[PDB]
Order: sequence, then C-alpha cells, then structure tokens
Amino acid sequence: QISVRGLAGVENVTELKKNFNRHLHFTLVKDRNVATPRDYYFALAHTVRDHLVGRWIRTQQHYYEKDPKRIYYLSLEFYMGRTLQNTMVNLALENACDEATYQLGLDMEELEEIEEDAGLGNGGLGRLAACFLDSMATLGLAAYGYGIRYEFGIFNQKICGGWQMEEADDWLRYGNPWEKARPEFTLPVHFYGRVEHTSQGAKWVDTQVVLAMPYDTPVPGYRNNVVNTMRLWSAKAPNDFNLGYIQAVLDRNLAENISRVLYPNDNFFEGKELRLKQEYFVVAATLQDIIRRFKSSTNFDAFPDKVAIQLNDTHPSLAIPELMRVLVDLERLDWDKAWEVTVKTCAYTNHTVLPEALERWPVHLLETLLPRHLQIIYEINQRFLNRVAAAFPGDVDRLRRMSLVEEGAVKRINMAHLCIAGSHAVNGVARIHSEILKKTIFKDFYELEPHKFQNKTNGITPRRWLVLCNPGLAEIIAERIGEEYISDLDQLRKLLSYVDDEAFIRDVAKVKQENKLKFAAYLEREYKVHINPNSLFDVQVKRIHEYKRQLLNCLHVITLYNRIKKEPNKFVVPRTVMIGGKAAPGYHMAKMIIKLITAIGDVVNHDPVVGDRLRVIFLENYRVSLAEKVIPAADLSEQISTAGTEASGTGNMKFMLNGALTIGTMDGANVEMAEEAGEENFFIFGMRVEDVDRLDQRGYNAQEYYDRIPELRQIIEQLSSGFFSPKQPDLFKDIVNMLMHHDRFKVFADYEEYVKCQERVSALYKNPREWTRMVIRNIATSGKFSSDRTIAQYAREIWGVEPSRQRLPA
Amino acid sequence: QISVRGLAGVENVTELKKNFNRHLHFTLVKDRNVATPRDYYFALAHTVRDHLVGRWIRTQQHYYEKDPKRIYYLSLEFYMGRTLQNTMVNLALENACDEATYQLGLDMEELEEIEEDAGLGNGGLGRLAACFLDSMATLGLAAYGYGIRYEFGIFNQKICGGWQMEEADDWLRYGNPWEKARPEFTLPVHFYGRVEHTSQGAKWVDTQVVLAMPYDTPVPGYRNNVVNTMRLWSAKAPNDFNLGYIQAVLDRNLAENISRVLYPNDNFFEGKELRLKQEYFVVAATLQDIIRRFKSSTNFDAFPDKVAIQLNDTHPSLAIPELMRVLVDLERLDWDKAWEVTVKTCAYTNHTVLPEALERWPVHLLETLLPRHLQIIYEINQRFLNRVAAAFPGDVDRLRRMSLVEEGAVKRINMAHLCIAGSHAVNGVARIHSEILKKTIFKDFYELEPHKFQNKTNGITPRRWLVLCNPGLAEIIAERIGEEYISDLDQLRKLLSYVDDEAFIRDVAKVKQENKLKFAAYLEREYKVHINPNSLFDVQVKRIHEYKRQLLNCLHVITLYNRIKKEPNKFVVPRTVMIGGKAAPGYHMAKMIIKLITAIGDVVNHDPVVGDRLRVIFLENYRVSLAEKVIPAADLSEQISTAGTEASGTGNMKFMLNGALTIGTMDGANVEMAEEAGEENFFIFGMRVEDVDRLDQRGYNAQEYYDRIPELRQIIEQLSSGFFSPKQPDLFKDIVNMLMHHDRFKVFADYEEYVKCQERVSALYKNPREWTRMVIRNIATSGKFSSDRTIAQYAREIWGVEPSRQRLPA
Ligand SMILES: O=C(/C=C/c1ccc(O)cc1)O[C@@H]1O[C@H](CO)[C@@H](O)[C@H](O)[C@H]1O
Ligand SMILES: O=C(/C=C/c1ccc(O)cc1)O[C@@H]1O[C@H](CO)[C@@H](O)[C@H](O)[C@H]1O
Ligand SMILES: O=c1[nH]cnc2c1ncn2[C@@H]1O[C@H](COP(=O)(O)O)[C@@H](O)[C@H]1O
Ligand SMILES: O=c1[nH]cnc2c1ncn2[C@@H]1O[C@H](COP(=O)(O)O)[C@@H](O)[C@H]1O
Ligand SMILES: *Cc1c(COP(=O)(O)O)cnc(C)c1O
Ligand SMILES: *Cc1c(COP(=O)(O)O)cnc(C)c1O
Repeated sequence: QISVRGLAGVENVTELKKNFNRHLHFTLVKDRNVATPRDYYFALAHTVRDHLVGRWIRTQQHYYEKDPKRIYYLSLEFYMGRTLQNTMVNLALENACDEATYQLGLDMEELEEIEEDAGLGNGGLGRLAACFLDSMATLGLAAYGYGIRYEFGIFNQKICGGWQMEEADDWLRYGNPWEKARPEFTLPVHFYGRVEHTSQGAKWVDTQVVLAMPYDTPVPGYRNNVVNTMRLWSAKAPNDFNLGYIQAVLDRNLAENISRVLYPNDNFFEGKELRLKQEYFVVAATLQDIIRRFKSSTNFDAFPDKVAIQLNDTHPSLAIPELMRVLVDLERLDWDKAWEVTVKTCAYTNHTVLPEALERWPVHLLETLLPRHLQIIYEINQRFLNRVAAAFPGDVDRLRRMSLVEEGAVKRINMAHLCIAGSHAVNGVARIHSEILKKTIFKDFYELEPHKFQNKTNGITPRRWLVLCNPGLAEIIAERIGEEYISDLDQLRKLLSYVDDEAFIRDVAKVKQENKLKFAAYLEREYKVHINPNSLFDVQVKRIHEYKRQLLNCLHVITLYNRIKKEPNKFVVPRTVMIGGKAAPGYHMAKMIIKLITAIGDVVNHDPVVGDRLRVIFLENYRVSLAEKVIPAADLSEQISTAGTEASGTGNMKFMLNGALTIGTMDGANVEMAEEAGEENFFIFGMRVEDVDRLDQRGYNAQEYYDRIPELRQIIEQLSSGFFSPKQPDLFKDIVNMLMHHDRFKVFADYEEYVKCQERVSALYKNPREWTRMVIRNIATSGKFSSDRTIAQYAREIWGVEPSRQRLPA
Repeated sequence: QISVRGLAGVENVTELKKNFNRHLHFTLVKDRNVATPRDYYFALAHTVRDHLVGRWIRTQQHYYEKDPKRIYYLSLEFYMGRTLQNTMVNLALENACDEATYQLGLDMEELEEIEEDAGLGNGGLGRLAACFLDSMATLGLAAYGYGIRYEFGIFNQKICGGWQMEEADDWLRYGNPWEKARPEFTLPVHFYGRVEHTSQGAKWVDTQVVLAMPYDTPVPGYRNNVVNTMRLWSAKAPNDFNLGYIQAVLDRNLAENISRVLYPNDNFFEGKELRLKQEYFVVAATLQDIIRRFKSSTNFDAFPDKVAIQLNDTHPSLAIPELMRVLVDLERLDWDKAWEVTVKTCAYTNHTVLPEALERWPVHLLETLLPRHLQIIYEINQRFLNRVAAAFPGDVDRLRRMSLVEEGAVKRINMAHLCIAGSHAVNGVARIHSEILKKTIFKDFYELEPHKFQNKTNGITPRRWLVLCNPGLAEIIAERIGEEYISDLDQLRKLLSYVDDEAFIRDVAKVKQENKLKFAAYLEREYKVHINPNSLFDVQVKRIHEYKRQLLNCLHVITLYNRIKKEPNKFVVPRTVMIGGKAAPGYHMAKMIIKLITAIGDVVNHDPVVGDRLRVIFLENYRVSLAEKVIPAADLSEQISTAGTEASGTGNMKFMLNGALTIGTMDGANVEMAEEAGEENFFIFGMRVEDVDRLDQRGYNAQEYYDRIPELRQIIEQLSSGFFSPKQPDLFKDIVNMLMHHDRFKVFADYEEYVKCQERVSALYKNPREWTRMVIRNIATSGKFSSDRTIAQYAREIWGVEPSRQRLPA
C-alpha cells in the first residue's frame, strides 16, 4: 500500500499465511467453519508474537554477555494501549501482514479493533512510561520497565443519563498473548512483623509473606532488532497461607488483592493501606531482581556503575530505604558506604506541584506495615538534617521545612523530601516546571544541593503517535524527505522548505480531511452520533480536573451558543466541540463537570436555529486507542490549564505532530512548543505565571469579572436558573458556587482573553491555505518533542550511558 | 524398548524432536542454555498436545454431522491424575517420544514426574468418573464429562510429628497445557431472587448473576482416533458486579469463590451454602449447553432420544428441577410433558448406604438460594406421593417414609428421593450393594417401581491401571496372548493356560520383584526411608474412614510385633506394612488413626529385636500418581471394610490386575472378584452381611471380645497405658473408648478370623511357586473389572446407545 509500512515480499506473505493457519488450528483449536473475528485476531497476534521471540532471546543474551549498565524504570503505571500494530510497525511487518490477511479474506484493520488496551495507567504519567520504553529500546539501552500486573486497569467509562458510570476493565478475560508468565522466577515480599536488635544488627522478623510472580512483555525497538523487557509483578499467596480448611483457602484472596486493581486517581493522593502495599510490593520484588542480576554479572562499590534506578514520581520511593535495608541488614555494608551507593544509583522525576497530589504517608501506617523502613527513614532524616544545620547554622525554620518528617495532629513522611535526599538527580518535566521546583516547593533543597536539579522536557514516541495513528501524514512527509525522520524527528525541520509548495499544502489538507471523515464515520457506527465533517474540530481530551479548566471551554461553548441565538442569521465558522476524559470515581466536582458538558450538548445539539453550525459531543471512554483516532482528526487542540499548574502535558505534543493548531496558556511544555514554532504560529492567551502570582497577592475576587462582563453574567444566570437542567433547576449550584467563591484556578480571569483568542482561530480557519501553512510550521518544528530526544538526555545527563541506533543481527 | 509402547519410526522421531525444539523456543521462550527439567516437561507436553488437536476437532465435527445420542456425565469430581503418559499410550506415541527425548539427552521418565496431578476429586467416586471418561472414548460414545474447574483440588498431605497437616494444592501455578479456555462460550447462572406469578406463569426475578466460563480438556480413546471433551466450569463475576469503587472491584472475589476449592469429604455430607452453590452452578451451566446443542442438531418429544444425563450420586441432583424449570417456565411445556421428558433423560447412580453421606438440604437454604427450584420440588413431591397413595391406599407411614420432604426441627429435602422420583434408572455399583438398596434404604421405592432398579458393577480402565503403571506386566502378557486384551480385558482368561508354565511363572514373579525394587528406591530417594525388598509388601491405600477399618489392620500389626517380642528367635515371614490415605480435615477420629499408625511405626521400626522382619510405613500424600507406583509393587491388598459398608471399591480391582493377592471381607465388589477367581484363590475372612445383622439384633458388646481374647486385651492395655505414646500416655484414649463402647463397625468382631487368615497368607508366601500360581489365577480372571465392560452395560441398559471399537480416520 504505502511505503512507510514496509515490503510485502512473496516469501514473507506465504510464510505469514502458513503460520496464521497453524495457530488457528493448533493454538486456538478452531476450524475455519466456526472461527470468529476474535479468533482471527488471536491467530494474527500469535503469528506476529513469533517474530519477536528470536530477537527477544538474542537481546537478553547480548546484555548477559556484554554486561552494560542496566537502567531500571520503576513505575506504578504503564499505559501501553494495544500492541499488535505497534509490533508490526517496529518489525517492518505491517504491509506483509496486511497482504497476508487480505489473501485469507480478512481485513486487518477490523482485526486490530478487537484487541483490548492494556490500560495500566491513568493518563500522562502512565503514558510517558510507555513512550519511554519504546524510546529506550529504539536507542539500544539495556533498559527494564518494572511495575504491577493489575488484573483490572483503568475503569471503562459509560455515560448514563449524562453521568459517568464506572465498569471494571476486565482486560485479561480473553487472555493476553503478549505476556509470558515466569512462575519459576517468583520472589517473596515481606509485610508487618517487628524489628529485633542483635549483636549482628537489626533483624526484621515475624513477617507475613506475599509472593511476587513476574510476567514479561516484549518491548521492540524501531527496526533495530532490539527487544527489551517490561516485567510486571502479580501477587500470589504462599501455599501454607493460613494453613477451618475451606475458609483458609478462600482467604488467599486477601494477599492476591495487592495486584487486583489500579488506583484511578490522576494527580491526587489517597493514603490507603492497600496503595502502600502496592508501592512496597513493586519495590521489594524489583530490587531483588536487580541485586540478583548484579551478582551474576560481593563488591557493591561498582553497583552504581552497573545499575540506574529511575523513580517515576514518589510512588516507588520506598526503593531508597529498601536498598539501604538490603545493603545494611543483609549484605552488612556500613551505613555511609550503603548511602553513597544508594544516592549514586537513584534518580527522581517529579510530575506536579499541586499539594494534594504529594504523597505524605502517616507514620502509624508505616510503623505497622514496614517497621524497619520507618527506622531507616528516621536515620536518613537525622543525618540529612545534620547536613542542613552545618550549611545554614541557626536556621531553625529551614530544619522544620526540609524535614522528611512532618509534624501535626498526624505525623507524616514527605516522600518527595525522601526522594530528593536519596537521589543524585531530581528533574522536572518541562523548563517552566523545573524552574518552578527550584523557586518554590523545593527551593530549600536547591539551595543545599543545586547540582541535583535538572530539567528533562517530556516527549512522545513518533512511532505510535505518527506512523501508527496517522499513516497518511507519515507517507506524504516520507515522499518529500524520506523515512529517517521516524527515528530522528528533528529532520521534520526540512518541511519548512515546503511551506509555499502548493502540492504539499493540498496534500496536508487532504490528509486532515480524510482523517476527519474517518473519525466522523467511527462516531456514527459505534455511537450513532452524526457530525459535520466540514466544521472545525475543536478538541479537549485529557482527564477531568479543575486545573485543566474544561469549565473554561464550557463557558466559551455557551458564549458561542448565546451569540448565535442573539444573531441567528449572521455567519459563523461551524465547530464540532469535542470534550473527553475520565473523572476519578471519588471526585465530585469532576463528575459534575461531565454532567454539565452533556447538559450543554442536550440544549445546543437539538436547537433548530443552531443547525449544523455548533455541535457539542462528549467522547466516552477516552483511552489510548481512542486518542489514536481523535488526535489525527483534530483541527484545534485545547491546552488551557491555569499558568503554573500543568507540569508539562504530552497530549499537546501529540496534537502538534498530527496537524492541529494549539490554543493554550503559557503553561508546561506549551511554552517550549511556542518557542520552537514561533509565537506567531500559536494561539497563546491568558495570564502568565507572574500574572497569577500578582492576583494571588491582592486576592482573587470572581465577582469583579461577573460585574464587568455582561456575556459572562448571562452564562452564570443561565446555569443558576436551570436553563441547562429544566427538571432540576439547582443541579449546577455547586459549580456556580465554586466559580463565584472558591475557584483555585481563576476561570473567570482568563475568560475575556480566551474568547477573543477563539475569535482569531475562527478568522484563520476561514482561510484554508493560511491555516494549512501555519499547520506546516507546527509539524515542521515538532522534532524537539520526540521521546527519543528526552531519553537521550536522561541517558547522557542522569544515567551515564550512551544511546545507539546500531542494529543487532536478526 | 517394549512392544506394547508402539513403534519409534525414523520420520516420527525426527518430527517429534523438531516440534519439541520449536515449542522450547516459541512457546516457552527459553534457550537450551537456561532451560530446566520443568521447561523440558512443558515442551514435551505441548508437542504431544499438538497430536490431539486434529483428532479432537474431527471428532466433534463428526458428532455435529452424524448427530448421535449424546451422553452427559455430570459429576462434582473428576480425579484425573497426570495426562502426559496416558495421552502417549492412547496415541501410540510412547516409544517414539522416549526415543526422541533420549536423542535430545533427556530422560522421559524424569520429565513425567514434573507434571502435577489434576486432583479434582477425593477418592473412588472421582476416580470412577475419570476411568469412565477413558472407557466412553475407547468405546466411541458421543460423551461429555461436565464438572467444575477447582482452582485448588484435594489438599496436599504433609505428616508433621506424626500428624496430618493440609497444604493447598495450587495445581495451576505453572499452567495447565491440556486445557483450552473458551471464554467465548461463557453462560449466566442465577442465584437468590424471588418468584412472581403472572398470567403467563412463574418468573424468577431479581437474581444475582455469576458467569460460568468453560475450559475444555481432550479425552483420547485407546488407538481409535476418538477424542472426547471434558468441560469444566470456572466462576467469573459480571463486569457491572457491585458497579466505593476499589471495594466493589475487590468484592468480585465473592462470586469467583464458587469454583475456588474442592470440598474434601469422602463419603460424608456437609450442608454448607457454598457447596450448594457449586452444585447448582455445574447443573445450570451444563443444562444450557445441553439445550443449545439439542436445538442446533421446538419439539422436546425427541429430547430423550438425543440426550442422556447421568447423575454421579446426588451431587448434581438439581438437574432434575432445573430441567423442569427450563421446560415449563422458559419453553412453556405443560408439566406432564416436561416430567415425561425429564424422567426419560435422567438416571442416578448411588455410591453409599452410610446415612451420614446422604444429602439432605435444609429447606431454608433452598428457599433463599433457589426459590423457584424449591417450588418445583414441592410439586414433584405432591404428584409423586399421589402415585404412592393410589398404589398403597391407607399406608400413611409409607407416605412419610417416601416423601422428598423430611419433617423435624429443621425440614430438609432428601436428594436421593428426588433422584429416584425423577430418573428412569437407579443403579448401585456392585451386586451386593444393588441388592442392599432394594432390601433396605430404597425398599419402598423398589416396591413402587421395580423396573427402575439396576446394578452396574464398577470397573477400572486397563490403560492407566495396567499398561501405563505396569508396562513390564503388560509386556509379558502381550508376549503370550498379543495386544488385543488392552481393549478387551476378558482375553486375560487365556492366561489360565499358562498356570503350569515354568517360564510364565518366573516372568510374573520377576516383574513383581522389579516393581518392588523400583518402589523401594523411590521411597529412599524422596522420603529417605529404607525398606527390605524381599519382604511381603502388605498394602492398604484408600481414604481414612472408620468403615474401611485401617484400625483392624493396626491391631494385626501390633499382634505381629507382640508375637515377635514374645518369641524373638522364631522365624516369621518378613513384612513391610504400608498404609496410606488422606483424612478429611474436620474428621477427628480419622486424624487420630493416622497418628496411631505413625506411632506404631516409631516403636516397631526402631526395635533392634524386630530387625528387618517387620516395618510399618505411612505413605504420605496418597493420590493417583502414587497409586500408579505402589499398586504394581504390592503383594497383599487389604480390603477389610465391615460387610455391607463398601458399596464397591475400585482399589481392590487395581490390585487384582497388578498381581497382588487379596485379603478381604465379603463386601462390595470383593464378592464378585472372589466369584471370578474362585474362593480358593482369595483370602476371605470375617462376618458376612447376614452375620453383621444378627449381631445388631442382639447388640454389639465389644467387652465380650476383650474378655475372651488375651492377645486383644494386651493390645488395648498397651494403647491405654501409653506404650505407643510415652510422653502423652492418654493420647489414644478416644480410640480406645470408641473401640470399647461406640464402634459402629465392629472391629473386634472380625479380629480373630483376620489374624488367622493373615497366618494363611504368610504360609503361602513361604512357597513362591504356589503364591505366583495363585497370582496368575487372579490376573487371568480380572477381565470383568474393566470399566469398558461397565460402560458397555450403562450404554445398552440405561442410555440406549451401542458401543463401537471402530476407528475414526486419523
Ligand atoms: O499524570 C500525572 C500524575 C499522576 C499520578 C499522580 C498521583 C497518583 O497517585 C497517581 C498518578 O502527572 C502528569 O505527568 C505527566 C507526565 O510527566 C505531565 O505531562 C502532566 O503535566 C502531569 O500532570
Ligand atoms: O467416593 C464415594 C463417595 C464420595 C463422596 C460422597 C459425598 C461427598 O460429599 C463427596 C464425595 O463413594 C465411593 O464410590 C466408589 C465409586 O462407586 C465406590 O467404589 C466406593 O465403594 C464408595 O465408597
Ligand atoms: O547463568 C546463566 N547462564 C547462561 N545464560 C544466562 C545465565 N543467566 C542469564 N543468562 C542469559 O540471560 C538471559 C536473561 O536473564 P535475566 O537477565 O536474569 O532475566 C537468560 O534468558 C539467558 O539467555
Ligand atoms: O453452526 C455450526 N456450523 C458448523 N459447524 C458447527 C456448528 N456448530 C457446531 N459445529 C461443529 O461442532 C463442533 C462442536 O461444537 P459444540 O458441540 O457446540 O461444542 C464445532 O467446533 C464445529 O466443528
Ligand atoms: C497523552 C494522553 C494523556 C495525557 O494528556 P494531557 O493532555 O497531557 O493530560 C492522557 N490520556 C491518554 C489516553 C493519552 O494518550
Ligand atoms: C482407586 C483409588 C481410590 C479408591 O480406592 P478404594 O480402595 O476403592 O477406596 C482412592 N484414591 C485413589 C487415588 C485411587 O486411585
């Protein structure tokens, strides 16, 4: 079909068909007479999986023989999405499989849609981990992702009567052909117990044991024959567990609950015992694996030369005291030596400055669950504070501020402070965020140890986020500049030479139109919703949070509706406004916001005077596989967080790479995207961080904006009086009261500039040539936002390893 | 090697090696550098499994096309043991696989020992179901075994300080290569709710749903290319189940507990709610499958022409009211028609007359869990009792005796009475048992419907129980009479021609000696216990129950020990006395019996005057795979139940086929074994059923035997005074008190005749030629006890189908 999808050679196609039929018969135990599309999906998956194993075995053997420094990426979340297409892309098998299936009378795209997402994450942090695995493999790093195999990932979202309902994500129901269980490599993890002090030191005794059983999933690099491993741990009861008889067997479930379900909070901290168990479970099992591999390469001086441990936020922070526990209690290293090793091995990435997201564990929980770790944390704290006191003598308030132990009604351990003390590098995830860390929440720590603090601006993988999801765009680029850009995204800068090329302009606009048609068709088929494919597709997809200001978008939509009703016969640029994302089940306001969006839709979409000029659609069950569909279809990307709140964003980058223009605040990576593209090619509006600070100083009074802006007052009166909820007039009272009196995120303060900026978007959309020229200037300057660039920086500046695009032999 | 194991052709061996290597690489994702014996076992298993699938697909397609009457064998237990060797035997692959593995540098016997038993049963009833599946496939019947896929089978038994400890049987830890999950064929099962009566009849509403997910396991016939299915159901929560959020997901465990664990009672009734859920779960899922297959072959007149349902005891008895519920409530048949269909479809096998084993469910449990079924049971009862009243007018006590509903403090449903009312055939499992049913517990029912009552004497499969476990014996037989006997066991009668053949006599004795050496070696290797391989191997293996009288064996052992101590310099025939079996976890007396056996061992095995003349060994963790080892090594088979208590026995048959002589009472199938072999070739002793009855009439007084038998008094004084428990003198007080005052099984009444009979065993063992001639007379007359004979009788006399030894094309 298209060149970037590879060759469909006769011998390859013949072999794929043979192996497909072999798996249908022997693996699935089906005859073609009763096989369903799902059976055909599994036959194809097993066929493609076979192509990984030689490379996987050879890669891991290569690491054993060459003994490179090993990189361990520890995360509680890996938001992997679907694996089939990504595997074909990275092995150059897509066209061959397409031809093979076509010859068997099957449509490969239909088969691809059967696969469940591996939804083992909430949003950006989980998806970053997934992009990072892809980039580490593509850059030939000896890297391992370590996490938890959740039986249930992020819930499936259903909308019922305009409200979010949650359904369990039983993603393993039909099996997972990508993973390989390794029950032979099961390891013990200890909980509870008590500490005995002997002549030979501390002993942690009388513990309860849970077993950690690993499942390995292959992670292929882009056409370099490197296949790395993601190892996810599953909890199992020991066989003597509780061992009337029947009840003891049933009670095995209690241990096995550790790996049952992903906590569904994005950017929020819930201090539950089960979450702490999950965090220790991952850490304890992973560290045993790390030490085993090191010993099989007694001298731990070389440990940091052979091992790097990257902490994805504070969630695996217990790695720091666990490494200390192993080195001191089990290996009998002196404390100072063990600490030197630990600091040189560990590095910490921070993802948010919102205080409610920070992990502060009550001491009483740690005392009960992990009594030896608590002792170690207290010793770390005492030695760290002794350093602070020597550097800043007499500064008693600094000692209180920097302590790992927080005083109050309930004493807590600040896990971020632990991570900073115990890591040689601390990074934020975009330039503005990294600067905020040094100036605000971690200022004291930066003053003590400035060398620790780095920036590593986030990125996205151009394999999933261009080649896989938008083959039409990938092909028209490849036609002009070849294929090298797929693993060297800075080559997109070559496209600036084509900004005045009439053929390239029409082809870029053509690809977008095709994607919009395809998406419009998907919506009609799966959700029986009709949209106008000639309208501007205005898209905000991300988790529902007050800081992300879906509410600001809502105010704009109502503004547009009100303007139409006031002047029904005036031309306006038609829009389809699409908002999607999941709310955390316990987050009342986020659930109310979803209801408001659907309620706006109910009014706008059925008003005959509006016609097809404005449609408001809530995209149900936003997830990686839906992102792959909607992002290539978008014209306008909404990135409208209050300045200083979105650490980076990564959705923003996906939109830029796929030919959408951005309306956004100077927040997170938006700042760098605008810098790369030129501010003239971005729709920037609203308060800067400095402006937010100035408002906080004099005090935010929402009433002032209400009093001064008639169009805004109308909207608030409509919300309050029941215009969007005729049967329940007070339905949205909580939203109104929040906006008027308790709005941490200053929605009204950016309303006027946002609406004006949106007017400029509409004006440009009326000129398709100039819209498309601006799009080209965005795509062409997207290169910095490849996760390959991000990972190269982690490798050189934190881990001390050199990337490689060299191919292993097949 | 040996002829009965088949051919090792060059092309076959080459292909097996190729596929073994393919599975090691692609399926297991291992290189040979790090592969362990367990990896090699799995590679071999997958290789052998591949040879089943073509035959499995072709067999099931054949049934779809030809549409024979289908036989559904419903059991809560299938005691399958290991599958690898059995599969090779039935496919004629054993020698080829042996050669293939040998050429790869592997020992196939070593690999076989890695496989876990599928221990999804307790003992005889579960093992009968397994033998029956093998025989149904060998006889070309369109038969399906339906049961539950327990996550944990019968517990692993450990002996600690002489006491039984139970450990969970986590048999699925490393995976099960034999089964194929069929999540696509998942069906709903309903519980709780209430009944609404409408114009259109009864409706069962407001139910809780559990999903039944089937796993299919292939069941190969002996060299006929027939592969039938065992379908086992696993419980799954629906995805909206309970749907704070985390707890709702965790609570899915409650539904999934239905299939978690096998209830470990042999011959005993525990009326727990979870057991009732298991029973309904199997029935409801299975019946949906049955009806679906029937409809895809509205007219239910033909249903009994196309379907037979065999109830393995009363455990799946709810099939009767469930079939009625479906036909009346869902298909809208009139009651009388539905009842005609039900009776003609169902048949019931009874396995015990012990009252404590009979299922009598409290009405209150059924009312809550299964309210519609209870209504149906009451209607069945009323109509049945109307028939009784018409046949026996005025016989009011007969109405009370025959009722399905039992009166008392707690009203109960007698499930056996339900099964008799609702089945066209009721059978016992040996001639004496079937006669007992008609004369005692089911006398009233026999008087009403004599035509219903049949006998089907049990049997064992000669594939597992001769060819697989005792290839040496199978070969020496085959050398004389060829191989046809393996599927036509009556051909063993030809061996009577060889009873005076010196070569055959030495070869039979040689095979036994080899098996004894091998077993002695196994015991030393795995349990560091040494035994004298020239001693008489005296074996009692079966579940520990008072009715089986392991205690009578114990008294004999102590008698032998006491006789040695009294006359240390007198010659006696050396014995190794081996007793093994599991006790139900809640059965105190059975646990005490195990402790007594180990305590006797502690004394006897360390007394220097005894030397190697007497050893007492408790065989730990008795299970199908251990039976395969110990039975071929046995000289004497102990089958010593109180007359009238062991419905059949099947261990007895295994011993007879493998060249052990039997010491036993005239109980169960022992009666028929003696009839076949000649009473002169069996060591029969003790009370007959008629003698037990006479003692019950005047009253059993154990004191009389104590007063009259000095050797018995000595033993009781030894037990009471602490001779076998010096540190805890009163340890065995409960056993003594039971024997003296509350012994339902009359241990003392058979003591004198048992000891005298044992003296005759020893006398014969001193003459190896005459011992072996008697063995030949037993092996030669074993033919009746093939499960092929049993199944042919069920087929012709109950199910209305003709067996076939015709081969399907490969
Ligand atoms: O996604 C998260 C936070 C996740 C989480 C927190 C606490 C839990 O308990 C669970 C998950 O932050 C995001 O991490 C992304 C990648 O750097 C950034 O691009 C986003 O700006 C940031 O909000
Ligand atoms: O094995 C059982 C009974 C099992 C059971 C009962 C109640 C539960 O709740 C669970 C299991 O009976 C055995 O069934 C065997 C085959 O016919 C017979 O050979 C034995 O004589 C008989 O004792
Ligand atoms: O002791 C060993 N001998 C030979 N190869 C080994 C050994 N340990 C690890 N390897 C190789 O390294 C791979 C990865 O092992 P891991 O890193 O311990 O998971 C294995 O699959 C082998 O190919
Ligand atoms: O509708 C049908 N068309 C063709 N073959 C069928 C159909 N239903 C069942 N079969 C065949 O019968 C086999 C057994 O199906 P089952 O008896 O319903 O489990 C299937 O695997 C097919 O080979
Ligand atoms: C990229 C992505 C995110 C992160 O989007 P932001 O706008 O940066 O919050 C969340 N969820 C999914 C499914 C994604 O693909
Ligand atoms: C045959 C068998 C039984 C039944 O033995 P009986 O002596 O008839 O009770 C029990 N358990 C196992 C493992 C068997 O193989």
